[PDB]
Amino acid sequence: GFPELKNDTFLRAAWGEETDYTPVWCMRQAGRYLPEFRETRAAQDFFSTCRSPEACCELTLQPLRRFPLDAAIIFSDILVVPQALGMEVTMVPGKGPSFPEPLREEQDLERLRDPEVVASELGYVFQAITLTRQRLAGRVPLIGFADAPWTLMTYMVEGGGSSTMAQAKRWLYQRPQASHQLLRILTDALVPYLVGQVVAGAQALQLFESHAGHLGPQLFNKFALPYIRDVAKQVKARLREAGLAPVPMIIFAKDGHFALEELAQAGYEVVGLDWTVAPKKARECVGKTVTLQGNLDPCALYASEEEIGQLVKQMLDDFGPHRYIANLGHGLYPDMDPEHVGAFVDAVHKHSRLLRQ
Amino acid sequence: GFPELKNDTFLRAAWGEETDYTPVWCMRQAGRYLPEFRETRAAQDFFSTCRSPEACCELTLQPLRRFPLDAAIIFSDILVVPQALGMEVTMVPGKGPSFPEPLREEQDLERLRDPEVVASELGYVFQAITLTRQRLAGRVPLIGFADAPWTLMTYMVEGGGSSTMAQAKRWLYQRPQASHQLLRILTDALVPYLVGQVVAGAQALQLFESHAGHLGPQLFNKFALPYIRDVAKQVKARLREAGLAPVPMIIFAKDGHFALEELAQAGYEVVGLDWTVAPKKARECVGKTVTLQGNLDPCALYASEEEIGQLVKQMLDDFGPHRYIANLGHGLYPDMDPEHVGAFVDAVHKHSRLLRQ
Repeated sequence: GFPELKNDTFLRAAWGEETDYTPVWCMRQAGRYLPEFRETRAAQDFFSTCRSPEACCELTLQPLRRFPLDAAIIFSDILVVPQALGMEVTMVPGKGPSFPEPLREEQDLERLRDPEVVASELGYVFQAITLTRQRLAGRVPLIGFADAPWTLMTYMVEGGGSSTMAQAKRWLYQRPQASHQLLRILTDALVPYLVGQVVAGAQALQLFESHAGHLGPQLFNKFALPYIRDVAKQVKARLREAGLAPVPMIIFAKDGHFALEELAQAGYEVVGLDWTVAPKKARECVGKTVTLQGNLDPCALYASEEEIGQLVKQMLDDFGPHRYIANLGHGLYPDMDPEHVGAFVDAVHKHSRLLRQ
Repeated sequence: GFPELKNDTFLRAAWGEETDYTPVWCMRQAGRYLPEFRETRAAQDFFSTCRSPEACCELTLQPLRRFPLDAAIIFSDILVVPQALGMEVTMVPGKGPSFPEPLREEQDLERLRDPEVVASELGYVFQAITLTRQRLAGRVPLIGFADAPWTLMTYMVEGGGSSTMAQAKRWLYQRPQASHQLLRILTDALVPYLVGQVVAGAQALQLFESHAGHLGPQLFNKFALPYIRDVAKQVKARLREAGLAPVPMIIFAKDGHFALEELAQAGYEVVGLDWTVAPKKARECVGKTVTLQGNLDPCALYASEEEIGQLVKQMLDDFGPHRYIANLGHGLYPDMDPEHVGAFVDAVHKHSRLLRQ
């Protein structure tokens, strides 16, 4: 009972269909680079301007008012799942995302909630999604998301960010059993959460495995890949059993060049790429079945609008007009110029049509 | 006029020759993971326990007293080159390596010294090298080192570490000319520095391009690769003109999977790999000419000595007995067990002989 979708270019490309042009969207399009974002976010603390459906809906809609993006992604904050599981967050302006009491011992797993009750704890996210879907009025598709089990585990064990994930990786090597237990708890919480996002109106889903690069092939296949596979399988199955139409799913493993081949067979329609992987090589690695979501170096946007058009043109030529969704190689940075984000969007649209005509 | 080398297994493998076993050494073998390292380092501040030849020689020799490593690498601190160029460092216990006044504007380049005078400013490093070469008494070869131009530039512009190198990368996109100027200054300082290390007794050289991964293929080929090539070319030429025998050179580009092919043709005998690149794929990328220095996940050392032996065995089987030097995928971490470092070293020696016998 939602408005009928008008522009579905993003969904068609996601399923691997040919389109009149290449659809484009930016990770963190609703981000600090936009002045209006900081103002709206300054209403209250992080987990308050997030817990308000109208607030999250507004943040989601903001970039679309500036740029003709081909998709919207629900605005939401990282640590919502770990939080819903029972962990306390202390979001400060300096550090950012943080758990004052991280999981360090196996016994620490006992304070976590049964993953089966997480969905009911995240009802505010579902409300924001429905509201955003209603307010979008079918302009473009709405993407729901969550972080992958391993990446969520790194936040829970590290307590925040890290350049090595040494504490989390120590868990993998020293506490393999406890690690698998935690990764399973995280998977059982993500499935109902992601399913709930689709039920609330999400028309696509992206799983962010942001800290994939810290693991090598072996650890990744052992602790990250199995759960990345389980999420897609279980989400699709539950959607079908509920009478709903599965949505296209995207797996993004930042710095996961070494896993591109496994990921193309992990049950996801789209495989997101970071900017370090050359488009053509990525095409080789993934094959010819899956859709590639595509990697401009976010920092490339620091260059002039003219230089951006040329870098975008070259990026499009490498990817080819088939099975491709333009995007950056990572989220937008806080100090980037909104005008340059517009140039990126306009360049993808202009050149993708030329690459066809 | 130095002692004749007894164990040259490391040098022979570096040149691509067959050896009775696989030589092994660890980046940061002289590091905080060793109690004796912290004590010696606690004599004075960072740039004082470094500026003392006997102190640096001692730090270099410490790991060799514990483990039968096949090479020693001179102990030295990152920021020595930028420092010798005229930048002030404020090494604190919490943050670590830091420049309170980073380069931000093009005009900031004027306060730098002529790269031609840097070698004379780094004489203390040369003295420590000669002293260490004398004290080693030809046990194993002595490796000299420096950081690559781009990586040194990131420290100078960022002022320290960063997860994105956004300020440094902004220089590449917004100030391409100034960036090339800085990268050239850094190259003209590194060549005489590295040449000086060989003149002082270094029997091999490793260039660390630690922040390679932040760049994608395009930026890397534009701002990092040219200078990585210039360093090896110029160092070899100057050594020859001086009547000295060139030493084997190693290029290590952490997170530089995308550049393995270019690097194997950059004029270096050895190409170091991080732990995210599968050995076999690295072999494909680099070819059959160059030697590969090999990548165990440093965190793997958190596993039991038994698990370490097995991971080492598998690593050796993938690399193959030819053109290979065992090592970790990155430097050792401060909280690692010295006993586990010994297990790694012993495992490489044991299995490499079995892989041959």
